[PDB]
Amino acid sequence: LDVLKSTQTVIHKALEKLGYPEEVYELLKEPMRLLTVKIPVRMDDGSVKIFTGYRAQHNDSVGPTKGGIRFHPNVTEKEVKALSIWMSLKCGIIDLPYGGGKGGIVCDPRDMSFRELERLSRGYVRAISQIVGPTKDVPAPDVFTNSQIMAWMMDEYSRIDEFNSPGFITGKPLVLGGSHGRESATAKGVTICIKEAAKKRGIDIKGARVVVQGFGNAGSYLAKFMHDAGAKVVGISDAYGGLYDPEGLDIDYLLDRRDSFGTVTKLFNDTITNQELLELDCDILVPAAIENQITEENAHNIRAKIVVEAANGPTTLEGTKILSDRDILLVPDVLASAGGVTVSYFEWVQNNQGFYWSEEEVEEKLEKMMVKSFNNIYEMANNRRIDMRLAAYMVGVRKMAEASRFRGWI
Amino acid sequence: CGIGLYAHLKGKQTHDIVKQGLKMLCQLDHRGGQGSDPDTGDGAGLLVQIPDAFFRKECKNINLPEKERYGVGMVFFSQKEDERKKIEKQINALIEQEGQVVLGWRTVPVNVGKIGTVAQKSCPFVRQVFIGASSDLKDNLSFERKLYVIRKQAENWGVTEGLDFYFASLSSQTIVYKGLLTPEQVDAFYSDLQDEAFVSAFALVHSRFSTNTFPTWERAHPNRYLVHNGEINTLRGNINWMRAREQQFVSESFGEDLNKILPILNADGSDSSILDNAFEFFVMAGRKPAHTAMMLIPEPWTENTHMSKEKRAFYEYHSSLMEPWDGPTAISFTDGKQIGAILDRNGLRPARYYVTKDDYIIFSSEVGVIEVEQENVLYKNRLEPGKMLLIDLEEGRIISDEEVKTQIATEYPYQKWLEEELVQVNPDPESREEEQFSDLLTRQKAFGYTYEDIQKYLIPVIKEGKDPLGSMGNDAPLAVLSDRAQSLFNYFKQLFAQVTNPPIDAIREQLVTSTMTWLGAEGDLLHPSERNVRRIKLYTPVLSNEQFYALKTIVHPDLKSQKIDVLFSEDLERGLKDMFTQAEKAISQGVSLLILSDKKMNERLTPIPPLLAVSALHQHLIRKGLRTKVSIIVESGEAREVHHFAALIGYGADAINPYLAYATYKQEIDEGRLDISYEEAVSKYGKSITEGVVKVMSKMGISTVQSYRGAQIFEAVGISRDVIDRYFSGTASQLGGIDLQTIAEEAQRRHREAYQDDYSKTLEPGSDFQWRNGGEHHAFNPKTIHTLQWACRRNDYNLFKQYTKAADEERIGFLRNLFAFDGNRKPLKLEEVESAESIVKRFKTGAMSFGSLSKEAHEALAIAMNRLGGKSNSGEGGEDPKRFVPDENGDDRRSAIKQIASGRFGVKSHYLVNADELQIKMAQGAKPGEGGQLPGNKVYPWVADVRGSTPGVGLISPPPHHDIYSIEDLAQLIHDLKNANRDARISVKLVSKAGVGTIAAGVAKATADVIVISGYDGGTGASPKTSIKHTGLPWELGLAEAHQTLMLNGLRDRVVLETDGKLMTGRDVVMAALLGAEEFGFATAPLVVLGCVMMRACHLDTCPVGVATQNPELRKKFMGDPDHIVNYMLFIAEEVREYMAALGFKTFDEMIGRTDVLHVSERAKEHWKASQLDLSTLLYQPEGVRTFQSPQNHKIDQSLDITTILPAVQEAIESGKEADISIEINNTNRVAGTITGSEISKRYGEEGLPEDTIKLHFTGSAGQSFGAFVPKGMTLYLDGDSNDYVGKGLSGGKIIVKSSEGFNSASDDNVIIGNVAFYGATSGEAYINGRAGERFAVRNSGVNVVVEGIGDHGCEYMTGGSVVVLGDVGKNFAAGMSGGIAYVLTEDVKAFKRKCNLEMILFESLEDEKEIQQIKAMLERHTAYTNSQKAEDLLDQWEDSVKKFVKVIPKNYKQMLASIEEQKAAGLSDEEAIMFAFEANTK
Ligand SMILES: Cc1cc2nc3c(=O)[nH]c(=O)nc-3n(C[C@H](O)[C@H](O)[C@H](O)COP(=O)(O)O)c2cc1C
Ligand code: F3S
Repeated sequence: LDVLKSTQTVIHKALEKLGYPEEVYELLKEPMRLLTVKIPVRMDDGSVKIFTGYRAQHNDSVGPTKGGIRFHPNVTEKEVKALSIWMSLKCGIIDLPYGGGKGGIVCDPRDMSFRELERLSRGYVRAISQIVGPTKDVPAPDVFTNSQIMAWMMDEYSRIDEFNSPGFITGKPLVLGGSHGRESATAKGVTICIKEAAKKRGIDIKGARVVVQGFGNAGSYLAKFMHDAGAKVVGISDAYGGLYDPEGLDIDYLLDRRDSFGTVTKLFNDTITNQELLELDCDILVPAAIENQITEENAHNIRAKIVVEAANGPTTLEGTKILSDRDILLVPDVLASAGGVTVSYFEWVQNNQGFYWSEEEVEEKLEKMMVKSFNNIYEMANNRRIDMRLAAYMVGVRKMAEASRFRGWI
Repeated sequence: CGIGLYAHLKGKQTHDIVKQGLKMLCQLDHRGGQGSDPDTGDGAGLLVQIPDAFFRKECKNINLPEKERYGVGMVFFSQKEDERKKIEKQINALIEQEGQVVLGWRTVPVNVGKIGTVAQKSCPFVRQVFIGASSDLKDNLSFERKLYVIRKQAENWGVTEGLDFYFASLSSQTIVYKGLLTPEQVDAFYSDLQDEAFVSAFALVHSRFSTNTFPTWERAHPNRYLVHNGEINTLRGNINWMRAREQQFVSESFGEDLNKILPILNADGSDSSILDNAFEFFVMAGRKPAHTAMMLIPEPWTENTHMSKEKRAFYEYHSSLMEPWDGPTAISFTDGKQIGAILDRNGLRPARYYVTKDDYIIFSSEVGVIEVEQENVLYKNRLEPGKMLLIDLEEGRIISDEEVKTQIATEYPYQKWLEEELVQVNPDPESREEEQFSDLLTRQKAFGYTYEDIQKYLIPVIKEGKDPLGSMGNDAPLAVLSDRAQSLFNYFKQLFAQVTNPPIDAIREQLVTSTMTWLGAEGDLLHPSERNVRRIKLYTPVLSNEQFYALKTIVHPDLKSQKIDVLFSEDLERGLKDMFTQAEKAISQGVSLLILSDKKMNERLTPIPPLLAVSALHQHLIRKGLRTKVSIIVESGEAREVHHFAALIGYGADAINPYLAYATYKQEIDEGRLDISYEEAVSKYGKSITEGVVKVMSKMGISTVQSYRGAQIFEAVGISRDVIDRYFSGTASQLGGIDLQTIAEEAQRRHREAYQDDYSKTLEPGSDFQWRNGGEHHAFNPKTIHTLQWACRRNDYNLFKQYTKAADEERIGFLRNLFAFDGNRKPLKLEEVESAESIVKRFKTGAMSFGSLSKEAHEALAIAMNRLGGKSNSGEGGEDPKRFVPDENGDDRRSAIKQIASGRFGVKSHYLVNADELQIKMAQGAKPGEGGQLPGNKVYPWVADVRGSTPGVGLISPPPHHDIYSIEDLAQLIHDLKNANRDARISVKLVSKAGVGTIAAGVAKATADVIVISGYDGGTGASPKTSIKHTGLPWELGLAEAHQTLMLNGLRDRVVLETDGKLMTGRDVVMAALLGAEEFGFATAPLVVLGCVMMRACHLDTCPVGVATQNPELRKKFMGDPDHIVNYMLFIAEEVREYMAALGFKTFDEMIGRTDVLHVSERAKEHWKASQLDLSTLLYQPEGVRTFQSPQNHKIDQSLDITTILPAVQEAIESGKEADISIEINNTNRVAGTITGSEISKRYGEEGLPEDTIKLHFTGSAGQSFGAFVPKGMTLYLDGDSNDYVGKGLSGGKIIVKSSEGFNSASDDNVIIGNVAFYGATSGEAYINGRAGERFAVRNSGVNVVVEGIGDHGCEYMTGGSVVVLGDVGKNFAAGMSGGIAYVLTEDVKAFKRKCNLEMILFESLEDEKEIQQIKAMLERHTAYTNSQKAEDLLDQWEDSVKKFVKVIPKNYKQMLASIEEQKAAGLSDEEAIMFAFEANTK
């Protein structure tokens, strides 16, 4: 209900800290292009259903907008605008030549079918075809979207434009112009941030104790990366509980027994709950799981020197304040989870060139980009006695404000 | 019974190998049982190589080409000749069409006069046909494929034409001679074997048991390729999966021959035959025999950390295309040039082999099978679980299992394929939506939820992490008999493993189980590559809402999903057919997931019963060859119980989503209760449900959900056979029952009332495990309880009559209540019938453990039974020796019947001898396939002393009898018990189920004096509610089946039949007698007489009447008296007398078996669903004897103890003087000492005799159960080796086993002892000079042993004593260790710890001087009695040996001992110190 207001508040605070006037905030608080469309879709039963779609473009001064499309019944204009602004912030943090964009459709994919989903995706692409393209707006997947939906959208756009346009949409399969590293991008970015934070704090990664809350794809890849780097993972968690071993957890065996959903717990063995998993003795803590897990009660009980928010908003304002008081280095999600956006940008670059890179090239480029962003944010937060979250917000808004001023919009 | 093989490694062919093979068969014949007559061949067979020289010599007309270019057939034909020549002509035509040449035919000479009457009558005509290979076939594999195709075509043509001919063997390298012949009769029947021209590099042999007395020549094996010893419990699922995959099979090797060989498996064949057919088909498909064996019976990879990465990848890959063939199996296969032997995953069968210096291998179940030279023996080993014994004749060497497995695993990149092709379903984290409906109450009412159901099944599951317990098993009527509408789930009852296969302990053997499930479409099984593992895999079939949504929204074109709403309005058949059409359309479109949903249902549309829908869809897809291309997800509100989930999985469901249960949990959380969060509640519910399903599988012994899914381990009660065949094919329904219209009517009724329900916003209270006014009827209602108590306390008769009337009439509770007497006879007077004093002698009080009950109730029941002349049963908790002496007042507390369970807690020589009947509890009604668990807080000192355990230490009773892995093992145990007490009756207690009649026939063959049938309504002190309610069948069906089968097989006169389970009235007793029961059991009613009010709180140790609790405060409230039990029994007997007088029967034997007196009552016909039952199955009287007459002559005479030991030991025992003697022993001498031990115990008792008084030396190989129940004073020496069950139930004494003096190889490397040793042992010591097998010291309770290595599952359920292992240890060591101490010597402490189970043990080092001295003395005695080089070296290097030793001790055991020692030091007496420590540790 207040997501847009909160985003506006953080934008205002960042602009005030940077010293920009109020006209910049007036321009950047709301997107300058919001489109609402009605999509008629023929269903399997033969009836026709009218779906509602939204597409918001926060800014285009830096470059073409970059956004995602989510198929949820609770989508709203306010949510779409707020997430477009957040995407702009992420792009500015990573220093991409992108703006912020966000798409949404009011639907229930659980009740929808394969052919109905294809028809809905095509209809949405048609409705927004007038303001999107490889040079205007680049969509990607979000909740209840995947490579098949991206491929359907790409086919729709090519069928409209009379020529193939792989760069119009990212998140595609490899055969259609996808990029390697699309699955381990977030985990690799989190690993890079963890390594940089450890270097800054003097903690040696060799033998460092890491706890990961969440063993999905991101959690599994992150645990594998720490194990390869030499850090010891002393705790993991899944939907059924967690495990604890100060001397190591045998990540190889855990991954071998890992199923599709990421379950690794045994049946007749007691498990460790997340509440006391977060309180374990470790140097690095990584919540990549459900949000609102760190609060006042557990902030003092947390024993981690570094906390990295792999998931979205796993920490509250009070928890951040307490961690800052306790001198615990917090890595915000807006920075940690930018690996997916970076890999989508690499896919866009590959589509533009016609040349597709390899896993090693993607790895090294992502490493350099994330390291530069992390170092810039850390230097900003050291020069100004503020938090990394505020520093990241300022870095995100600076590029957009400067581009708008240069182009003369304000 | 058993298997064997005598072979030469290098391939040298002789006739002595065949002669030795028949000798092994003759030796193994003793294992099998005795049928109607001994001369009839129970079943035997011999497989050998092709005898080219003999064929050339004996043909003289057929031009036989060189070895591998011609094949030999072997056919059993009917005596009729016209059809014989018809089939011969057809076979020749098929051969000519295939292009191979018909060399000719031959007739095998047969000596019919040497065979028994039945086998003489059934003897077929034996004719062989010779096939010559065409020049085109360069390789022998193509020729073998052509012969296989010819044989399959001939068999298909024969079954189509209805002709009865069998192809015993048709190969270019193997020939089989088999039939209903004894080992001695085989050679006589086949005069060819006598000829010296018979030469073969190997000879495999098998002898059967034939549970039934009507075997067939075809069913005998060796089969075409392999011999199988044991049973298969996943046969239905294996058959269904194979027949589904056969349609999709595509092979280049066979080309278009797949259409000819489409059936693959024979529907009417046995488990072994079906397994052999699958093996041979896969071998010809292009798979090596070892690879095929590994794929069919894979090792346990899930939950097993002792397996290498390559092997784990291989087995995980092959689990995606072939389900395991679970069960106890020992398999020995051969292809002419290669021979292989393997065991099941759990290794539940014995297999020992010798390798000699002359390149000869002798492998068999037993070890003392043939005479061998010790100086010639090289290796004495055994077939370890997960290890393949492979021999290649051409290469002339034994190929190591490690080498074979490594090559097979590394031949492909299985690990890389699994890593790459796996698909992830990582759900979005911000898509969370806690689902609620706002019509939750309406849906709950529609699906049958109740306040009791919630508060007593869902909340306890979250709280405790396990299925809630219960007591006083189901007294309510069946679903078919209940007036109230019932779910289709309640019509299906879980089955269990009683005999021919044991159950397993999933918790203790988790390394063997696997819940892994595959979702998607299977790849090309014959030619698999990558795509076979491009599917989804789950660790738990139960799906949360988020997982379900992710699966639905995968969208992946290769992984597509379609949703089908399983709803109907009027035509259930129509609804099912639309579901079928939708499934076929989705499959054609490419969908790989089918989601059957009950959602979107309203008053007009009611949901199809999910069990019926899943079963129908599964059968349809299996028939159409499309099941393997899809997986089934269920989204139903009628899924909240372990029984529901298990039924859905077993009838086809791949995954389930209990959305309504999740919604109920969410509502409870929201309204304040159940503070735990929604996510943790969902996860806990899923884990608990999966654990319950695993327990349900363990009941039948199935260790893998993959196999359980195909297998149908449920039996319907009240479902029409037509409906069963249409949708539940393979399921058993003895009485048929309701139809699809009735099922739809019930569902519609429940839905309609739930959706209308316009008065109340509350759920009606349940009546499943409690009695509520206006609820479901309960047999032990308050009215009946109080009437019975008042009648027994008055000694009044009209009150008892009122109670009997209420129990019998006014409701339909049991099947027997549907029967009415004819009423047209000649009534007599009450004075012309036998007296109640004689009648009561057939009654019993039923087994009830001392721990479960109180001392007062147990002694009261025993006193009442002894006074009345009946028999009382002591449970599995042992007995107090002081009760064996009658009190001065004349009351006797002794229990006539002594029970033998898997725990073997109080089992001892004294305990066994001080009895008249020894019962073997194969299963009980409430918890048939389960074991038990007694927590330390419940293990009071007055119970621990009786059970020979430490107070405050938990006790675990394993589900299976580790001795009883099959009917032969049951016979062996019966023989051991008879040796222990020759003056006692051996009883076997089973639970009613399908096939129980055949099992009873097998038991009678195994020579059990008494057979007891228990209904599923029987009581218990503690058991899961799902097991109580949904497991077992009424005793009526089982009793009728057992009676009919025994009379048909001519074994009824040899055994006494008993029944129990809700026998509350003389009418019930009369009905049981008419059904064919001579004895009757009563357990619950005596408790109610004593004061039980059916509180169903026995498991809580809070009985308000002091009946089922050990609390002294509650025991002080006990008011029961034996006089009340006496009055109850006398009233029952008077009722039986009155009924007999009315029916015109003078004696119990006269009335027994007279089912003609019964007819269906008008009430059953009036009933709207009980009128569709066919009770003619129970109303059937075959001609024969209907009462026990033959005393079941045992083989006590001719035994070694009677012939040699006793005549030279009786005087010594009587005089109390020393006596040393020596004998030569062979495998036929099984027990060898139990009779002498029993005599010693009878003469003296527990004190026995002074140590080393009687000394018995034995030279050679001993049989099963050597040194069993040997008390103090006896010392057995064994120069040689021994078989399984060494030291079983040891009650003292010494057992020493030393390797033969002529065997110079390392004893610590060579095997000397069988698998199970010292099972249930209580006291004594032993010294073993060599490695032992699996399950060493399973239930030891004080015996101290020294052994040079052991197998897997060592020290499983030990509660006392010590074990010293001077060698390696198998995996899962100390699995269930609650007491005792194990000392293991090893170099790799890390490896030893990894092998051991870490759940409930600690690792320490030898620091105590007293312990070190005790171990040193034990080793000194061992080396003195054995001359052990390892022991001598350790004693020499004692300083380093102590350092390198490892100690294992349970935490609770250590703590309790420390507390007791501290109190003793403080200066407290033993009783008070023990009590204080127990209270402190169990506060
Ligand atoms: C409290 C209680 C404990 C029992 N314990 C055992 C037992 O330990 N072993 C066994 O085989 N049967 C046990 N039973 C079952 C009875 O001994 C008997 O076999 C039968 O199930 C009684 O049926 P009924 O309750 O309908 O009379 C127990 C029954 C009760 C009520
Ligand atoms: S049901 Fe059990 S708890 Fe007592 S009142 Fe009866 S023995």
